[PDB]
Amino acid sequence: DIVMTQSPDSLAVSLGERATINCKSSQSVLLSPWNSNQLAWYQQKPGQPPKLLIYGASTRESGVPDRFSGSGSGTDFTLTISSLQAEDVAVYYCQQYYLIPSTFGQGTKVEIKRTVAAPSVFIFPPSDEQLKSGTASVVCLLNNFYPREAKVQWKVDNALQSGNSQESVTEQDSKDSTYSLSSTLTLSKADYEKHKVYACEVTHQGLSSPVTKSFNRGE
Amino acid sequence: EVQLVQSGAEVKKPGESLKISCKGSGYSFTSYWIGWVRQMPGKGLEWMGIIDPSDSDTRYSPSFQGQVTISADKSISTAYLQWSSLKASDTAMYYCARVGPADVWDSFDYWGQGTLVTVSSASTKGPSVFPLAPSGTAALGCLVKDYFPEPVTVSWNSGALTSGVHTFPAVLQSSGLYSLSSVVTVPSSSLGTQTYICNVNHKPSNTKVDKKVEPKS
Repeated sequence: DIVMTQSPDSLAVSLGERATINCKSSQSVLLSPWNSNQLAWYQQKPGQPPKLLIYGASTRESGVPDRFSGSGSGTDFTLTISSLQAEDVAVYYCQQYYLIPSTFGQGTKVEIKRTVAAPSVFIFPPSDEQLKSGTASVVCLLNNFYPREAKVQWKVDNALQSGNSQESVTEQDSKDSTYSLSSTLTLSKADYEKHKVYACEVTHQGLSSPVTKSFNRGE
Repeated sequence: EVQLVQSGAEVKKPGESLKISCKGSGYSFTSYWIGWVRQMPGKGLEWMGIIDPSDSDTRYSPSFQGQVTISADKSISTAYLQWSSLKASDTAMYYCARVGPADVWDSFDYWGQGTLVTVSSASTKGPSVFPLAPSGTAALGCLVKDYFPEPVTVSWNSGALTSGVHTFPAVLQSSGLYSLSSVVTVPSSSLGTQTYICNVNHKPSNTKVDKKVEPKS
């Protein structure tokens, strides 16, 4: 078989600047005597099917803008976007079609680079409405930060909570290119009412030291 | 124009059989190979196999052989992917795609729009909506809890409030039901005078809820 390995996994580039993505194959994908590298690049935007951009390593598909170019040969390939446009934000996949199976690389996410922004942190107790039903969701919001890397630690009366939270992260904001994150700690009503101090501690490169937001139940 | 049209989204239970379809039009269906590609949630593309609709010559990835059947009905220009017994782990987007005309193999030049397959023991259920009450910028929101299947939409103030809104991807809870939050940041000064309502529409269950969110007393 042939294993396709892309690098980096994620790339942040300033709008209007050069973006470069690498793809390596485990064996040569050069088809002789045509001497053509059987290598394609696809672009995939969220919610959309992939779209062919480049085939034969270096041939642009019809309708594809000139800022996209492919290069390389044998086992080392590169996709270049000479000037990154807002519509170029996407995941890019390489694929070999030298033999079957016709394997894909793991994808490279291209994002917009911007200045570091610390998150604004907010904590929300469960509503009395929800508590009536026997469950308590405590929510911690990290708003408008950059870059994506962030850590949330939940503590209930200084006991570290592990395994009883879930989080999700937005895609880069349409207006300001930041991320936001929501984490929910779930407990039974009975357990919620046994404890006083609910705290979310946030670590992010935009912060000099971790920030803690907390509340005291029934205050 | 060349079109690959896939059958609609499927929500199925473990153990059920499923056949999904890919119809090609605007070209000779029997003149090009068709591929199937899996994309698990948040993950990359995986080549599953290809079929020549002219003779049903089928080539599988070793990762998929014995797990799925790829087939074609050339009389109606349609290719198929099928499972005899679904697992929750089959939850993914499935694309069909056309192999281009090159004389050996080729890239995938045209793609279907994808068929989303969700496999779960859960049944259709509308959400409960709870306020995330605001504690010169304030955050507030709505927690949209315990619904199935995806998606749900949230707007604020009937679409009038769009600035500073973040509606997060849902999380799948251990119960098999989804939960999502939607938040907005607003001027702290507006909290006494401005009404904030989140408008929740879970179309699969035909459930609509409008939830006013206010400072707690």
